[PDB]
Amino acid sequence: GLEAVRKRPGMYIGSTSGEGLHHLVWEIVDNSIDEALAGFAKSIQVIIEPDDSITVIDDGRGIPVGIQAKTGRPAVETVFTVLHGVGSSVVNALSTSLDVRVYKDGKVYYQEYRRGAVVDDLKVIEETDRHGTTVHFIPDPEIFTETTVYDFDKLATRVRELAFLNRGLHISIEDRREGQEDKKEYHYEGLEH
Ligand SMILES: CCc1[nH]c2nc(Sc3cncnc3)nc(N3C[C@@H]4[C@@H](N)[C@@H]4C3)c2c1Cl
Repeated sequence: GLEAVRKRPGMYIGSTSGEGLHHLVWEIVDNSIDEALAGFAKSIQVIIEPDDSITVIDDGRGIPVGIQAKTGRPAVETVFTVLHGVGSSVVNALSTSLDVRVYKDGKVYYQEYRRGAVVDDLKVIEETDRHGTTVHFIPDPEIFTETTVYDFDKLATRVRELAFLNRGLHISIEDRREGQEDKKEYHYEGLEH
């Protein structure tokens, strides 16, 4: 299964260089984009955390959390643990750690993985008034041996292009790294313009 992705990352992400490192972001962001396209997500945040980890926050419906009969597992777990808008499990496999929070029906559902492997069963950790999905991942330096350092300008350029191609979407990019903190927010107007 996912062990194949860890051993042949080149076949899954094209490159283990800086290009592959950035590709991980789009593999998550694309799913938030799909949920905006579905009509439910209005805003997406992409955050470069102070340790070069990545958080992606949307206000869509939230990844389905129900047990599926075919697997016996919550749908969200399968998303991240089974090889398949299908790259979520690839990002998981190539990260030292990934955590997902699903905000749905007044509850926050949480699960974490370590180099692709489940830590514990999906758990309600909190109550909430919001809806959406937050994915945070730390790219694996065993995989990304050239660089694990993100390029804010490169991410921002694409985020801007995505805002344009998905006219109406609010999407931001934030850098929380030491001595270079920055945030750019993009929104191209629809018929209200
Ligand atoms: C934060 C990134 C994100 N946001 C999402 N919102 C949603 S909301 C949703 C709710 N109900 C049905 N489909 C999507 N789903 C997701 N997935 C479900 C399945 C897509 N092929 C993978 C990832 C994601 C993902 Cl991954």
